Amino acid sequence: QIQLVQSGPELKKPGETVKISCKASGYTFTDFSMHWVNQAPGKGLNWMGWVNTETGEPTYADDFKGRFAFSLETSASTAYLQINSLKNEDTATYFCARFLLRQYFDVWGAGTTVTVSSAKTTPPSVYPLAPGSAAQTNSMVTLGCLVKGYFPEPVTVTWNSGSLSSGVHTFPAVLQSDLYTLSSSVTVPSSTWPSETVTCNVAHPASSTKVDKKIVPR
Amino acid sequence: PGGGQIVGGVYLLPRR
Amino acid sequence: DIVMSQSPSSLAVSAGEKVTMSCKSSQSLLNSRTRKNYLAWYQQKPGQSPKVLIYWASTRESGVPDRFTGRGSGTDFTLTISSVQAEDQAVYYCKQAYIPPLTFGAGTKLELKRADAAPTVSIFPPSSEQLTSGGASVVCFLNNFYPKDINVKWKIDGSERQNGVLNSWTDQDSKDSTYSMSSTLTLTKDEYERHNSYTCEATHKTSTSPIVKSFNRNEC
Repeated sequence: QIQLVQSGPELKKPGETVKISCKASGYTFTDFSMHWVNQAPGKGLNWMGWVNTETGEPTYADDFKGRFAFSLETSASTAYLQINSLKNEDTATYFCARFLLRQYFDVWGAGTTVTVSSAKTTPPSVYPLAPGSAAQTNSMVTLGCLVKGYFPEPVTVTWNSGSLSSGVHTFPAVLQSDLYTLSSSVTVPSSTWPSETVTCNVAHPASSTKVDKKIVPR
Repeated sequence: PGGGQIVGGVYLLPRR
Repeated sequence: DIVMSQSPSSLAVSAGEKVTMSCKSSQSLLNSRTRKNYLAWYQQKPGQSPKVLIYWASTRESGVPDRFTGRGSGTDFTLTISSVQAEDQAVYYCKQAYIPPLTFGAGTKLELKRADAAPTVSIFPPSSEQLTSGGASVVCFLNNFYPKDINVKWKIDGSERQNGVLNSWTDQDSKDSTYSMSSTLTLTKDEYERHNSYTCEATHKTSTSPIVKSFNRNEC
């Protein structure tokens, strides 16, 4: 019913500034305060402050007082968050949430990740992982997709366009000298492979990458 | 509603 | 600035059991006129944004499971999950909104416990495509095991190789409550062309003997 859509992942270098949005839908924007909460990788939530939507006046928490700014566009029912002079510490997710008078958040945005780094955006290499020619046949067979050498983290992976969603395991990407590598496995009955095809769909938007890798035996 | 957006339950009074 | 202290930082329960976690504020979050404590509880699952479970300290949010209960008044509060399910795995945070700045606790991670389970191991030789690039990654999947404690060891022609190995672990499963791992060994096409045997060994708990998976660069 009510929704908050947030801008996509951002990749800025130290010093540069960024600005993200949060569009409200399903309610009268001007009637509820809009808040911002951030979260660094592997950490807790931090209240950043809030913007009075009926007035436009922003209030910032001691920690986010300085280079952070809450903006507004009532006509577009949108709220903006700008972070100037980005430092290799502002790398976090940043959520926007709607606040009720009962003093709690009932609607959140999915969060907008921002990475502050000097590493260069780079396309991934997708390789199909088929078992060995001399591999023994079991009731189930595991197949895999290896996505190596890409940078901006945002990368998605699916199998048979979602048809195969059960029996999948996508591992968190690991960073190694400015380059991430990720892998994904899917397990299906041997009786169905290679009888029925299996392909992994990966996309790395940051580099306009989109490919489907069919998994062929041997 | 739009009359005064309040952040902080300490600033709240019972209905009426 | 009211400080919120949550405990314990982590809790491990098995499905069906009842769990309770505390959260304490540096001062009273009670408004004597409205007579309500402005402490809220949120649930955040991996890759998701937080979702409220309780507000007013003890009022369940509309549409939230009745096995979630908040208690307390003043500075000592608790959140109780009567019968924990697999899909309750997450970090729970409390938040005070009595006096700004709104402050969150550190959170409590809810981990499930289940029957031990050995990982099904699968090993994969480099793809002809990667080999063309002059690179060579060998992949070893160790899926659906429990507990999480597990150590993998690679070996090339019988010798251990620690260099150039990259591992990754998934968060505890949503319906399975198990863990999965991924170990990748990459070498140059050249160094990979000099050896025959490649194997990854998994030492778990479900067996005194390591589960092994090998493949020879010959038949491959």
